[PDB]
Amino acid sequence: LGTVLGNSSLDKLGLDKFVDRFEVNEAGRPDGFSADYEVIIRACYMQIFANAYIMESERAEMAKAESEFRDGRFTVKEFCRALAKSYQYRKRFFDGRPLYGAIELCFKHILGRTPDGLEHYRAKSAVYDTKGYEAFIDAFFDDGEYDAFYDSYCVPFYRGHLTTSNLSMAAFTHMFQVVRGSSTSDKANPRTMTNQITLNQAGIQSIPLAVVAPGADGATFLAPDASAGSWQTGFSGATKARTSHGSRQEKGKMFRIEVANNTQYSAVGGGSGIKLQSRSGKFYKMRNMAPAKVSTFRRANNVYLVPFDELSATYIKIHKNGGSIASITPV
Amino acid sequence: MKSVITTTISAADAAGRFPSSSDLESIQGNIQRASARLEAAEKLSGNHEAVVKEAGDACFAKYSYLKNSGEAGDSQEKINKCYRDVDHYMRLINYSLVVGGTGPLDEWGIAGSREVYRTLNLPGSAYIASFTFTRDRLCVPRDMSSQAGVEFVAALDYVINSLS
Amino acid sequence: MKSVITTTISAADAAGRFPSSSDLESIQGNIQRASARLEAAEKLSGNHEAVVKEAGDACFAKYSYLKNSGEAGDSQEKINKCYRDVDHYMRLINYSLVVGGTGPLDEWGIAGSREVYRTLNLPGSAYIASFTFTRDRLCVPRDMSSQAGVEFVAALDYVINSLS
Amino acid sequence: MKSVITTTISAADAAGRFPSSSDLESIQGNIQRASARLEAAEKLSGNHEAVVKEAGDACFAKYSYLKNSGEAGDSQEKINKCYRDVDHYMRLINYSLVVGGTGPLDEWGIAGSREVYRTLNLPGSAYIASFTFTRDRLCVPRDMSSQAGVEFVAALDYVINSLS
Amino acid sequence: MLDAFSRVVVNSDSKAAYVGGSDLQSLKTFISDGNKRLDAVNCIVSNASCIVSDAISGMICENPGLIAPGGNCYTNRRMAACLRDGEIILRYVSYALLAGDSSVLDDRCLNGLKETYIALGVPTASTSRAVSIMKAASTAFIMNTASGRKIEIAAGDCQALQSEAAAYFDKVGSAVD
Amino acid sequence: MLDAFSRVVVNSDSKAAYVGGSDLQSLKTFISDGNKRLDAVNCIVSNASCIVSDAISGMICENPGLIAPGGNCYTNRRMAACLRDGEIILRYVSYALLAGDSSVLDDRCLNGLKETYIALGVPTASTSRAVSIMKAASTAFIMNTASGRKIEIAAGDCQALQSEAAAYFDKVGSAVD
Amino acid sequence: MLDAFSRVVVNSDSKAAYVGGSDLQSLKTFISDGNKRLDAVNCIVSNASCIVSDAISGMICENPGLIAPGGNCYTNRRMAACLRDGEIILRYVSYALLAGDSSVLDDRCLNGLKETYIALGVPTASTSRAVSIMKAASTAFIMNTASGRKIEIAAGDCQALQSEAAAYFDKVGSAVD
Ligand SMILES: C=CC1=C(C)[C@@H](Cc2[nH]c(/C=C3N=C(/C=C4\NC(=O)[C@H](C)[C@H]4CC)C(C)=C\3CCC(=O)O)c(CCC(=O)O)c2C)NC1=O
Ligand SMILES: C=CC1=C(C)[C@@H](Cc2[nH]c(/C=C3N=C(/C=C4\NC(=O)[C@H](C)[C@H]4CC)C(C)=C\3CCC(=O)O)c(CCC(=O)O)c2C)NC1=O
Ligand SMILES: C=CC1=C(C)[C@@H](Cc2[nH]c(/C=C3N=C(/C=C4\NC(=O)[C@H](C)[C@H]4CC)C(C)=C\3CCC(=O)O)c(CCC(=O)O)c2C)NC1=O
Ligand SMILES: C=CC1=C(C)[C@@H](Cc2[nH]c(/C=C3N=C(/C=C4\NC(=O)[C@H](C)[C@H]4CC)C(C)=C\3CCC(=O)O)c(CCC(=O)O)c2C)NC1=O
Ligand SMILES: C=CC1=C(C)[C@@H](Cc2[nH]c(/C=C3N=C(/C=C4\NC(=O)[C@H](C)[C@H]4CC)C(C)=C\3CCC(=O)O)c(CCC(=O)O)c2C)NC1=O
Ligand SMILES: C=CC1=C(C)[C@@H](Cc2[nH]c(/C=C3N=C(/C=C4\NC(=O)[C@H](C)[C@H]4CC)C(C)=C\3CCC(=O)O)c(CCC(=O)O)c2C)NC1=O
Ligand SMILES: C=CC1=C(C)[C@@H](Cc2[nH]c(/C=C3N=C(/C=C4\NC(=O)[C@H](C)[C@H]4CC)C(C)=C\3CCC(=O)O)c(CCC(=O)O)c2C)NC1=O
Ligand SMILES: C=CC1=C(C)[C@@H](Cc2[nH]c(/C=C3N=C(/C=C4\NC(=O)[C@H](C)[C@H]4CC)C(C)=C\3CCC(=O)O)c(CCC(=O)O)c2C)NC1=O
Ligand SMILES: C=CC1=C(C)[C@@H](Cc2[nH]c(/C=C3N=C(/C=C4\NC(=O)[C@H](C)[C@H]4CC)C(C)=C\3CCC(=O)O)c(CCC(=O)O)c2C)NC1=O
Ligand SMILES: C=CC1=C(C)[C@@H](Cc2[nH]c(/C=C3N=C(/C=C4\NC(=O)[C@H](C)[C@H]4CC)C(C)=C\3CCC(=O)O)c(CCC(=O)O)c2C)NC1=O
Ligand SMILES: C=CC1=C(C)[C@@H](Cc2[nH]c(/C=C3N=C(/C=C4\NC(=O)[C@H](C)[C@H]4CC)C(C)=C\3CCC(=O)O)c(CCC(=O)O)c2C)NC1=O
Ligand SMILES: CCC1=C(C)[C@@H](CC2=N/C(=C\c3[nH]c(C[C@@H]4NC(=O)C(C)=C4CC)c(C)c3CCC(=O)O)C(CCC(=O)O)=C2C)NC1=O
Ligand SMILES: CCC1=C(C)[C@@H](CC2=N/C(=C\c3[nH]c(C[C@@H]4NC(=O)C(C)=C4CC)c(C)c3CCC(=O)O)C(CCC(=O)O)=C2C)NC1=O
Ligand SMILES: CCC1=C(C)[C@@H](CC2=N/C(=C\c3[nH]c(C[C@@H]4NC(=O)C(C)=C4CC)c(C)c3CCC(=O)O)C(CCC(=O)O)=C2C)NC1=O
Repeated sequence: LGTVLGNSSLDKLGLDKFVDRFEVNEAGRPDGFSADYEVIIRACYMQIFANAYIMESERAEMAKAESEFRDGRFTVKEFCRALAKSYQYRKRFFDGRPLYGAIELCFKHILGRTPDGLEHYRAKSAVYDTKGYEAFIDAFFDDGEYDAFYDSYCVPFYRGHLTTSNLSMAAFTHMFQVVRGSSTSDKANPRTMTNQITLNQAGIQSIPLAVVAPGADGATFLAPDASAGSWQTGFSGATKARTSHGSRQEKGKMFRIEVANNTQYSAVGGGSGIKLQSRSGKFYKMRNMAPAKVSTFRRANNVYLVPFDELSATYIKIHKNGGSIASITPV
Repeated sequence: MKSVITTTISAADAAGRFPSSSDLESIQGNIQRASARLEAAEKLSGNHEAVVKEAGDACFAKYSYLKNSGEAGDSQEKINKCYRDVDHYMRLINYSLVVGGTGPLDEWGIAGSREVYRTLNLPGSAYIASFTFTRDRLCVPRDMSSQAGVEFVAALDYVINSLS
Repeated sequence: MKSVITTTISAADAAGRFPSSSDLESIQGNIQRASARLEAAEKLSGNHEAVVKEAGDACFAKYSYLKNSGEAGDSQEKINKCYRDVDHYMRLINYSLVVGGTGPLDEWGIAGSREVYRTLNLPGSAYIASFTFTRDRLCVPRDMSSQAGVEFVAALDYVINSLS
Repeated sequence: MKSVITTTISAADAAGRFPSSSDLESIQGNIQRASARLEAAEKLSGNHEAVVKEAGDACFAKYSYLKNSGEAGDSQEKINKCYRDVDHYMRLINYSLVVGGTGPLDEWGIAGSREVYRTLNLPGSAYIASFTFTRDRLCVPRDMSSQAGVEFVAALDYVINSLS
Repeated sequence: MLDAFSRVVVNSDSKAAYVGGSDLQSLKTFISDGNKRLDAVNCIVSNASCIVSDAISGMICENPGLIAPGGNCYTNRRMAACLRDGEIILRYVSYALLAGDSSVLDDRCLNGLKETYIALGVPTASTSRAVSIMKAASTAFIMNTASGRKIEIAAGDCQALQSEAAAYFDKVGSAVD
Repeated sequence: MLDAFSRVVVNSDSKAAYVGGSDLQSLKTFISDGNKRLDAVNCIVSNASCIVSDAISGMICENPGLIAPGGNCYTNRRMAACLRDGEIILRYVSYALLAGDSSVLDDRCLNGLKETYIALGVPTASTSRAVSIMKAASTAFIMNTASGRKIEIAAGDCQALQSEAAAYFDKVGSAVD
Repeated sequence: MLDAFSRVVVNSDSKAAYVGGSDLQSLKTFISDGNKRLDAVNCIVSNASCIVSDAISGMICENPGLIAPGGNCYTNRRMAACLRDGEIILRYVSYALLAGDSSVLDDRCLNGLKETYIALGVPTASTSRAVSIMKAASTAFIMNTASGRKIEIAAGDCQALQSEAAAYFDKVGSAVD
């Protein structure tokens, strides 16, 4: 939505729902009522599985640990640990994922920030390789961080966007790549589904990522991958570069514009409805006045670096092709 | 136990701030709809027996197969378990009807109904037959009141949608 | 998907070790029980049609009330839904029977069965009637083998105990 | 302690499931490889003394610098520490050989060996010399059976690869 | 958490019968006294930080040892946590006035508190003194007899409810001692 | 967790001695009795929810005070947790039959359970009643003597194994009392 | 994760039929080739630290610029992570030999690895070199042709399985490049 209007810029970023907080305020064991606890329990699944879907069959898994939260056994710290050790949590996040996809998830589930630097990744991966999985999970829970922010009776929440756990501006932007507003769950969200590491290249090098709001304009945009030129030989046509050095910084500052849905059916050349190359049905663009069968835009989502005085023109042309603009950040 | 009072005290307590005028408006609404709800609770406390007798007799005016092989009809005792379970349901409809939220009915009856009904081979559909029978057998100005009947229907609907 | 291979590889993977000799003894047992399970898979792939026809015909040799009002008997279509559901079940008994763990049958069939069966008002007891019929209607040396018959019964038991 | 039994009980327990047919096949494999492993355990229990004596004597048939200045040769006592450590190792190869996973050998002997060996200046290479000596000095049809020999070699390989 | 409604329903539930007419009649008296309870809770919520101000300042000015060096009010941090604790006590008392039942306060505020102040070393007689000051100050605000603010209300008698609020404060003050 | 293998190794471990002859010979009897133990655990695993069903229904049908209003079975919720507890007891018993040793049961299910019940007020003799019914029920399934399901098995004698399973159930029943 | 059994089940599931006789015959050839696969996995798992040692020592000893100041093996920390990477590659390859299917490796180890090594500055051609050395060294251990360790195995032909393991290592080497 809109960053002004009602004053609450963050809510319209998609993070409006996640304000709700859940601290058990009742001392002593529950007997009978099981309302408040079933709410806190449900919030633990909403945090730890990040809105993943668990069924009656899947409620039989972790039924014991669930019956130990309700007793003077586990704080929610330790209950959250018990949900994090179990068969389910490993099926979803660990077994499908790479150690760094999995690391990044474990911070979204357990701490609710993203990893910022590579040092977090080195620490947790090394704990993993020394000892295995359960000490990996403990090493999230058994640190100063969780204890300080949550205090063992608070169900975990997203705090990576907040300024109070300091992080870095990279962890801010990365925060929004990891959470895309209330529907998107770890399995459901694009670029984080299953095995793919949600952000490797970005997460390792602390690359700030332009933030695209959920819904709004080009919500369905995933960045095109870049290689490294000569060294480790790689394709050099795929995306615009983040940097723009100069002698073209003339004509005003460079704007890195992301365009989000490019498609044959949508691409029209400014004039409504699909243009026909031949009299009878042939629709792809002619190469040398010979039929080609190659898509006019080849891979949805190309980027544009455009200097300021060429903005308006570029801004027109995208809308001529029916491409929709995700995010435009000055570079 | 989910009522207006427990909801607003619980929410404003979670917030941690004295109860503001908003919660005061909420309990204002509770004491507005109170007389209607208690009227329906009075009449349910009046004629609960015939309610449960027609509910069970209508439950076997439908599905007869229960008293066959046996699924559940192999004694007068198990059918007495039928009528006492409908006694418990109308007792919780009475309780929720007094409180004015589906809280007591949910925490006593509905929470964990499924494990029992799939485990001890109880078909829920016959419960549904009973409650839809009583829900069809109201009388608008003849029984209670516009407010009292609606209240009663709401509670009973919650039961069926918690079961089906 | 739970098999012997995926259990031990997943476990030793979660340790972070190379696969030691213990896992190798476990998959040694898998290649020991293999021929018996695959024999049962072969015979079920042999006569699956008559299996599902006798299963559904025995399901309506029991409860006839289904085809009445209607619960689910209101067409040849809904009874086609019946026989295709049992086709899926014997097809998953075949899949799990190949793999040799109740992995595929659980993740394809059993996971989230109960919300569908309570949501589409499907009584599970009739399924139970079908499967307990088939499970009663094996033959020790007449049908497959000592070990195969056992394997088949185990899979089918799992179905019933997942459902009742 | 990693064996087939404790792995599948621990895993099935982590699932929260009763133990399915997959675990049953795994323990079926355990009782298949059992006789070979126990054969090797019997013969190790037989001549363990001459095993440790040739292992240590071969450990100083290699590196003699140990008994010099001193690193670890400065008493009959420290060389007794040497041979008792090899006593412990063959005792754990015996234990793991019985259980049939490298569990006991890892949790008793291997886990945290490195900090002790770097802390007490004990070079691991000498252990490697001992075990590679014994591992070189078995006999294919002469001792146990093709299958037992293999099992023994496996366990002892684990020791060397856990130590280097 | 349990209001008046919940308590009638729970007592009738262990009694295992329908709610019935008699309990319902007493709860009808609750409903007809409804708006008096409402305006009462508005009186305690308004000017409540002023109650905590006066209460704790009275607790120090009665007992001057707290502010003496090495006392439990002696630190600026300690004074902060002192003020907050008085505020939270007052908060749950206000909730017990809305609910008409002390279940929120007994389950949530009263439980574990004696054991906590003891662990902290908080002097218990001083806390019961502060609870007493909040008691009488709060009843004087709830009865429109405050020396600073005598605000306009609809005319009536509310002695029942004053006895009720005094019962909540006496429950906390007996709970800490 | 410790199986039979681990128990032989732990006992022999204290004296720092090898497996030897006698212990391995008893464990050879374990391996030769292997398939009987396998099929036995298949008998207890199959129809196990039916065991929990019959057991708890028998516990209520013997002692009708549990379903009486104010009882520990009296609530739909309570009946759910009741059935689950029966299920978890049978679960770890099943693991104790696979392992051939009561380590998993003692370390994981048995510990803390008598005290958990005391706080709860769960009647302990009623739980030992339900454990006893799962014991007899489980031995009748394990001996192919179930009056409803008499399935085909390889013919043999397994009295040792019945005594074993009865030892585990008697361990749970003595553990709650 | 998916073994060869799971691949037959998934392919027959999208085919929507029973598994049938034909797929099962090829899987019978898998089971009869079972013990060769078992001893093969034992050959690659035994002396695997030595494989990683020889491989990375060969990678440095062929290309001396890695250990040169400014290289990616130049730091002691960097050499640690280098050795571990070789270890993990060989670990998941060993899993792919037990399962008989590359599901574990493709889903878990293979994915995003080119963009990770590129993202760190690791030279990819050098990694494919080290993967190739682990390939040939692993096939020479799996064929009992190791110049240092020629252990006893009963004699047969296993070329199928060597081609299989070569397929996994070529998958990794093509995956990093
Ligand atoms: C307008 C200003 C302006 C610059 C300053 C350069 C900066 C620059 N250098 C490279 C690219 C490069 N720059 C170098 C240079 C280096 N070789 C080394 O050994 C040293 C570390 C370093 C010289 C001191 C190399 C080697 C590449 C190619 C890198 C590769 O492909 O691996 C690229 C990517 C495009 C390309 O491959 O050319 C760019 C933008 N380009 C510009 O347009
Ligand atoms: C507080 C609320 C509350 C309820 C709603 C009931 C629900 C309930 N019913 C039963 C139990 C039962 N309920 C029925 C009832 C049925 N007979 C049939 O033919 C029909 C399908 C159905 C009536 C419509 C029967 C027959 C049993 C006994 C089942 C058996 O033992 O086989 C049980 C198990 C304990 C027992 O045996 O009594 C419970 C918890 N109990 C409660 O405490
Ligand atoms: C506490 C809750 C409560 C209920 C839900 C009712 C339910 C109920 N209604 C009737 C009984 C009845 N209910 C009605 C009502 C009417 N029938 C019509 O056709 C009209 C449409 C409708 C009025 C709008 C009638 C006419 C009877 C008597 C005959 C009959 O069964 O229809 C009976 C049998 C006893 C009697 O005759 O009074 C019962 C138990 N009673 C209660 O005490
Ligand atoms: C792959 C798994 C597999 C099964 C589980 C069976 C199941 C099965 N059995 C029969 C059919 C049959 N099954 C039996 C077996 C016997 N009936 C008795 O009364 C004896 C007690 C028992 C032998 C011990 C008999 C006699 C028939 C034919 C008649 C009948 O239906 O009973 C049929 C119908 C086709 C036919 O006539 O052969 C099927 C599908 N078939 C399979 O292919
Ligand atoms: C992969 C596994 C798999 C299954 C096991 C089935 C299970 C299943 N069955 C139905 C749906 C159905 N299943 C039945 C079957 C029944 N008819 C009766 O008389 C008996 C009680 C029962 C057969 C024994 C019927 C009748 C429906 C339709 C129900 C309705 O629309 O009222 C549906 C909802 C979608 C639909 O309408 O098809 C599903 C998911 N589907 C799957 O994808
Ligand atoms: C359960 C298994 C188990 C083992 C395997 C040993 C391993 C072990 N060895 C030592 C300790 C020792 N081990 C040796 C042995 C050596 N002397 C040498 O010349 C050789 C390099 C080497 C024999 C091959 C020596 C000399 C010490 C004493 C070292 C010292 O005090 O300097 C210690 C420290 C405690 C002690 O002083 O005894 C331990 C834990 N202990 C155990 O509990
Ligand atoms: C939900 C209900 C609820 C409460 C009732 C409070 C109770 C409470 N008070 C304190 C903590 C405290 N409470 C006081 C209060 C006192 N200062 C004095 O001079 C008097 C004796 C007394 C006020 C009458 C002080 C001073 C501390 C801090 C004590 C210290 O750190 O030394 C603490 C420890 C945590 C903290 O430091 O805040 C707790 C749990 N907290 C809650 O969550
Ligand atoms: C949403 C906010 C909100 C409030 C703040 C109250 C305000 C409120 N109070 C009363 C009404 C009243 N309020 C009081 C209160 C008292 N009279 C005394 O002399 C004492 C000083 C004091 C003790 C608390 C009395 C006595 C009445 C009239 C009696 C009654 O209505 O019960 C009424 C009835 C309508 C009217 O009088 O016009 C209302 C709406 N209700 C609300 O909905
Ligand atoms: C690992 C092993 C293990 C167990 C053995 C159980 C034991 C256990 N049961 C309960 C809890 C419970 N257990 C029962 C069971 C009973 N109902 C009755 O009528 C009978 C007396 C009895 C069945 C025979 C009930 C009713 C509760 C809930 C009690 C309550 O909330 O009032 C609790 C508290 C947590 C909860 O509410 O679930 C625990 C720890 N839990 C475990 O984790
Ligand atoms: C992987 C799964 C798996 C199983 C489920 C078992 C199944 C199994 N049981 C036996 C074999 C047997 N099973 C039993 C069992 C008993 N007989 C009785 O009369 C009692 C009712 C019951 C008590 C448990 C007996 C007595 C034998 C024969 C004796 C023996 O082999 O020790 C055999 C030997 C081979 C054969 O008989 O053809 C096998 C494979 N083994 C496995 O590998
Ligand atoms: C638990 C651990 C475990 C193992 C490590 C294996 C060990 C093993 N290998 C074979 C058996 C064999 N192993 C090999 C292997 C090969 N022969 C060659 O010449 C090649 C060098 C090599 C390629 C891998 C061959 C060819 C056979 C015999 C053929 C066969 O049985 O398929 C056998 C059959 C029985 C016997 O020979 O006595 C066993 C048990 N199985 C296990 O259960
Ligand atoms: C010299 C050290 C000292 C103090 C500090 C005060 C503190 C104090 N306030 C009281 C009680 C008290 N205090 C207030 C609150 C207060 N009054 C208002 O009108 C407004 C706006 C307030 C906040 C600014 C009220 C409303 C009362 C009730 C009495 C009254 O009607 O004023 C009482 C009586 C307690 C009781 O009844 O048991 C005391 C002791 N007294 C002292 O001796
Ligand atoms: C009237 C209130 C009442 C009950 C309810 C039952 C409950 C009950 N079942 C028993 C025991 C018991 N129960 C079963 C299970 C059961 N039988 C089967 O064949 C099948 C298919 C079953 C599940 C449907 C078995 C298998 C046994 C063992 C005895 C036997 O061989 O049948 C025992 C004996 C306990 C003991 O030995 O100490 C009792 C008390 N008894 C009662 O008095
Ligand atoms: C100077 C930098 C340098 C190295 C480091 C080596 C590394 C190396 N080892 C090889 C290959 C290789 N390596 C071993 C393993 C190794 N041999 C054994 O007998 C034992 C016990 C081993 C671990 C200690 C084997 C078994 C082979 C296969 C060749 C053979 O039969 O020895 C190959 C051949 C690769 C190929 O065939 O494509 C190379 C390049 N080479 C170098 O130039």
